[PDB]
Amino acid sequence: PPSIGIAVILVGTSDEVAIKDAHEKDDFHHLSVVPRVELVAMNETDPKSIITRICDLMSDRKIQGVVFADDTDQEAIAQILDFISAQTLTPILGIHGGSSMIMADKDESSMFFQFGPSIEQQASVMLNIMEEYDWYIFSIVTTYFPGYQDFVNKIRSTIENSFVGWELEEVLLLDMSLDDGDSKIQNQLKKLQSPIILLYCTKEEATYIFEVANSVGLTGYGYTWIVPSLVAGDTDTVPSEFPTGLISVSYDEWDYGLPARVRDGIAIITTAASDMLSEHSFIPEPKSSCYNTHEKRIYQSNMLNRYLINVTFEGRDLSFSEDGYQMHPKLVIILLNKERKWERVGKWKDKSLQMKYYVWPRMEDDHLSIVTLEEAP
Amino acid sequence: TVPQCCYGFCIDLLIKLARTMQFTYEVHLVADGKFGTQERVQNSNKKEWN
Amino acid sequence: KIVNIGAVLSTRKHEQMFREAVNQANKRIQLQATSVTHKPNAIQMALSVCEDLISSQVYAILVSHPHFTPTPVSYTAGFYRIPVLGLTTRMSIYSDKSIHLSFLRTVPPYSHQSSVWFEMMRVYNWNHIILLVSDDHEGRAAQKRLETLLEERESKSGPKAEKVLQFDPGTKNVTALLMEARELEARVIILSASEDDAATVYRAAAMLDMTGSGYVWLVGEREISGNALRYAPDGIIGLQLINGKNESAHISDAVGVVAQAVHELLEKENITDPPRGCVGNTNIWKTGPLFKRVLMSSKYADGVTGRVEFNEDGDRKFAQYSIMNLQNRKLVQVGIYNGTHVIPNDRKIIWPGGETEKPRGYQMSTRLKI
Repeated sequence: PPSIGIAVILVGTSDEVAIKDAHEKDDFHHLSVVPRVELVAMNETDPKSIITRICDLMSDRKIQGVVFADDTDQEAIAQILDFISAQTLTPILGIHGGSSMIMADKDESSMFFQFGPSIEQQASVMLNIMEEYDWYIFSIVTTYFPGYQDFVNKIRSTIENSFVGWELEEVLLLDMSLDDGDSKIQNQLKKLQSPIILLYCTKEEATYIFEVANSVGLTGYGYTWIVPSLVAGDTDTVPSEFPTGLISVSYDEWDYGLPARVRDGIAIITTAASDMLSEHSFIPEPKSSCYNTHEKRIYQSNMLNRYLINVTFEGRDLSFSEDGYQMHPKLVIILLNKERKWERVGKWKDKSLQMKYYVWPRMEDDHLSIVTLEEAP
Repeated sequence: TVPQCCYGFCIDLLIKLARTMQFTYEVHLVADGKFGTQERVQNSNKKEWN
Repeated sequence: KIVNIGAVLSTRKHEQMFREAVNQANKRIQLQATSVTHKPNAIQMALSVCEDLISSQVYAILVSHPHFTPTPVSYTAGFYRIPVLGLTTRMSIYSDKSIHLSFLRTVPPYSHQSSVWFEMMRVYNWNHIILLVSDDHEGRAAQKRLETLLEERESKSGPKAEKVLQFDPGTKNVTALLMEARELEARVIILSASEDDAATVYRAAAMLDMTGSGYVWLVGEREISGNALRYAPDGIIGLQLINGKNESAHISDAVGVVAQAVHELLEKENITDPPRGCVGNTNIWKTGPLFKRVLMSSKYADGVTGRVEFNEDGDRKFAQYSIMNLQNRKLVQVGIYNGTHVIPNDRKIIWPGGETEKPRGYQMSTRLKI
């Protein structure tokens, strides 16, 4: 088993004896490589500091792989982080939070992966939630943020491809760039009509967004607005301005533990090492100085990604999406409670899903229970 | 995919058609069976006539 | 009261004379001077901007261009979401709004440049024209702009389009696309390629004898200029983006627009200077909304290249592009466009085919298939 450096970058408070224990706990005897576990810590969120840590990666020893987790709200941190790793062109995996957050604008050679699938799969699960909500009429509202034409795009892909008449009112495009002095976003709120609608933006974006929603107050009883995980932002961060009881979905914060999944991602780097020296008949050559690595880059072989394509471990499939997302991630639906706490709304298992209740919470007209016996005509 | 023969009153309308505007008459077959339709692929999300 | 900005490039002379630009700038409470070089290693260079520029807390960092690699600052300023000052990039992948939120350069997209060629339709008066392109992302979006002008005319209502080409980098034989051009009657084809790609085009054409008189290979100097000129078939259809030269003129009006905005910049309310300390600070400078807002609000009276402005993309506007062609296998300037106004040059622009004329090559083929 070739020794492979396993560098766990722990952001903020974490249990190192638990994670490192799992590193000692989990050892793959069917593996042709050996882990060298490393616990890295940076108390600061400075992107520059992140870069300095990248310098620490090889500065410590030859770096086999980069495991970093995020407890903070800064996604672009993970972004330019993956940019740095792209300059490094080495294996790296975001383990939590922003590090686990969906990374827009996948770079050409970027190998960065994380637990959980793309917003692509996400919104699909949202449609499934509509199947739960059984409200066939809906719409979409979003700002100019990345994945816009993508989210609306595959959204439409769900739309027109159906054998059922499930209605889609429209798709509301917005942006943060235009001067808010016009307040025309409030007019877009006036444009909001349909009982169900889709909402896509960031949580920081949800500041002005949902703030204006309170301005229109259009979110009142009967108004269906739901957003994804990163759209909702952090699990434990609840702003007051967030929509009451708003439906959402995420990778599992409650079920899936970050230090728990740490050993998992370790095993992911392992399964990466599984076929590496076997088929390639070579070992990873770490760049001594990544800034000075411009020389050794001639012999680079991208088959590591080709190796990284199909992967499975511990009964879990470590294969990832060619777009970089998770090939078959597990989903968790959630919504805020009367305590202003996001409460698990269900889980989407592949296409399949399981709701937590036979009906939405539902929190004027009521029911019209409309019980009947079918007698044709 | 093999050489075959072409005859039809439609095809005839092609014959007289070129008989109006001279052009070298070339005859092809249809790969698939259908006529044509705008169709959504499994990727890239672009409706495509077929 | 000190207005500070950064700079990153190779030329030390451009750095000193750039400080002179700061000198005339503070006049044109006074500005402060800051600058940096452009290092080979994007890692430690990004580190350089990190240490210096943050500590500098500059209003913007001037950037020239000594594939996607040469934009580490694109990663950098975003950490602060800071105003970005570019110069030498004609590549619009750097102008992609996704990655870079606010990034401003002095140069138009070479893709958006070929809109010049879209007018060159009105020049050659050739309705039917073909799309020749290599396969790549930047090229893909470039063709997307080609269509943008194309259907732009449609709604604007005969700019006849045609098939498009996709050639992966290092294509061995383009005879699929190259030979496929023979299926096109009209000889007007808009070419899109990188350096060695354009080489494969050059060695490709007459190899299939598709170079035959009247066949129009139309692209930009970005494709045409440089080593391409070696094997380039003479008199090929092409043009160069005007005024793009060297660090001098780029650096010249740069601080011009910078301070020209800095005037109304301090005029804002609840204003805040450029954030300084990077360590531990995850909050980007909120002035960036008003700073880049002003960059958008920025329309410059007179720059070194003339009247300076830009569209929502924020690079240039109505820029000039010099028309040129090889005269007896020697590149000779064929003219320029104002942004919209094509200037016919003195000499007659030769056609590598018969004389100088622009023929009509869309004449139908006898073969009629159904």
